[PDB]
This record gives sequence, C-alpha cells and structure tokens, in this order.
Amino acid sequence: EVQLVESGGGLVQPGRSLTLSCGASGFTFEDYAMHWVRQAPGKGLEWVSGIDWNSGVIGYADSVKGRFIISRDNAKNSLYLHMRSLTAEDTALYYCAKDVYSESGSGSYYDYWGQGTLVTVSS
Amino acid sequence: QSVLTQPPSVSAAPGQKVAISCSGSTSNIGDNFVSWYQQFPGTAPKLLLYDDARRPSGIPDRFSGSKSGTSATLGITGLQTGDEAVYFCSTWDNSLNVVLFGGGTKLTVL
Amino acid sequence: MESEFRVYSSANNCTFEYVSQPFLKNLREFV
Ligand SMILES: *[C@@H]1O[C@H](CO)[C@@H](O)[C@H](O)[C@H]1NC(C)=O
Repeated sequence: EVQLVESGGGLVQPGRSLTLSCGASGFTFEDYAMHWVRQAPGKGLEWVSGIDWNSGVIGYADSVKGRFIISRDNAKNSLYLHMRSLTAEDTALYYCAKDVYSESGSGSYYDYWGQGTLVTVSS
Repeated sequence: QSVLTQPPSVSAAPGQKVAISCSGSTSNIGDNFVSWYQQFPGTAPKLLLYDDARRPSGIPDRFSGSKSGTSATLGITGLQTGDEAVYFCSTWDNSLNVVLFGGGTKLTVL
Repeated sequence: MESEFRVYSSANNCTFEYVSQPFLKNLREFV
C-alpha cells in the first residue's frame, strides 16, 4: 500500500506564494518518479509538474511554467512544489501522483493518487 | 497544444456494454499506450487500465477495451449500479514533452 | 493466511540487500 500525505494547501492572496508538501510512505521514494496533478472542481484533471529518480525536472505545464518550482529530497522521502504569482486559474485541488516509470517518457502510469489539498486563490 | 478529447457524459442501463472514446494526436497516443483512470465523485482517481487492455490487480475482468490508431476505446461489460464514475484517458506527448489528460466522461446509472 | 511484513512498520535508509536460497524431527543449527 502506498500513502501520499498532502499538506501546505490553504486560502491565499493572489500576489503571494505557497509551498505544497507530499509525504511518501509504503514504497521507496527515490526508486519511483513523483508527479503533481491538479483538478479544479467541475473540471478535468490537469498535469502540473513532473520529477524523476535523479530529481531532474521533467517539465512544467505551459500555463504554470516560470511560476512553479518542483523539488524533492530522496533522504526525506518528500517532494515540495513552490507556487508563485498565484491566480484564480491556479485555484484547484493538487493530488500527489506516484509514477512507475522514472524516465516517464513512455508507458508511464500513476500507480497511486494522493487524497489532495485545496489551494484557493482569492482577494 | 493537443488536447485529449472524450465525450462529456454517457448513461447506460445495467447489463449494457459501455464504449468510451479518447481522441489524441499521433505524437501522444501513437507513441505510448493510454492509461485509463476511474475517479468516483469526491474521491481521488484510481488507475483502471495500465498500458491499454492490461488491467492492474484489483480491476474487474469485465472492464476491457482496445486502442486502434490514434483512438483509445474503453469497453465496460456487466455494468452494475454504483459503477458510476468519471473516466480520464492520460497519454504523455513526446512532441509537447508534457503529460496530456483527457477532459473525462461521466458514466452513470438512473 | 500469511501475515507478511508484520514484523516492522517503517523501512527507510536501506543499505544492503541480498536474496539467495533459503537457509531453512529435523535440527537446524546456526551460529
Ligand atoms: C541514512 O544512513 C546514513 C548512513 O547509515 C546516515 O549517514 C544518514 O544520516 C541517514 N539518513 C537518514 C535520513 O536516515
């Protein structure tokens, strides 16, 4: 069983920053790549960020590029997403995703999904 | 930016086969097999199909479907009450270098 | 009815792994 704890999600002002922390248990964190997926209520799932075994950044969603930073620590078994220039479009539910393929180039599927935390961006 | 296309909602009587279609550009669906996710409303998404037809442990054999060309088809047989959920097809795009997620299809029983 | 991995709760900082043929009215002596 893999459990993906979710935290650091709360109501925030638009011109502010917020860090999201994912806790990984029940599997080796370094062995499996970790991804961020957000889904605003009443809207389809939207991939946000991806990272791998070597902690190299696979990429960011074009809409969040240059405003979102992804980082993970293999020793702490935790991955952190730093969000800046938050907007109403940014407001969504961010679920941790566990990826079986480290390269995530092909045939990569999410074995487990985190419960998620609700980021709200409003004045 | 290519977007995976899915029908908005599908409704079928219990015991009626359900077909869900995912439409993608050749670079995304053609290169890597689509992955289907069954998400019950108010719950975190659960992987339904890995690498197209292959099913992860804990997924019913009645769930099926075949991807031909750029289209991925999910086939549901022996439909029952409480199987209602939103289905998302996800295939990473080599050309876009980003994961692509389908809009989703709202399966339900009256 | 196999109760597996019930001997611990947390497993972090793995440093050595090894799999081989198992060690085990028969006496099984170890040192
Ligand atoms: C992991 O183990 C190494 C050596 O045993 C030790 O130096 C390090 O502090 C440990 N780190 C954690 C997070 O347990």
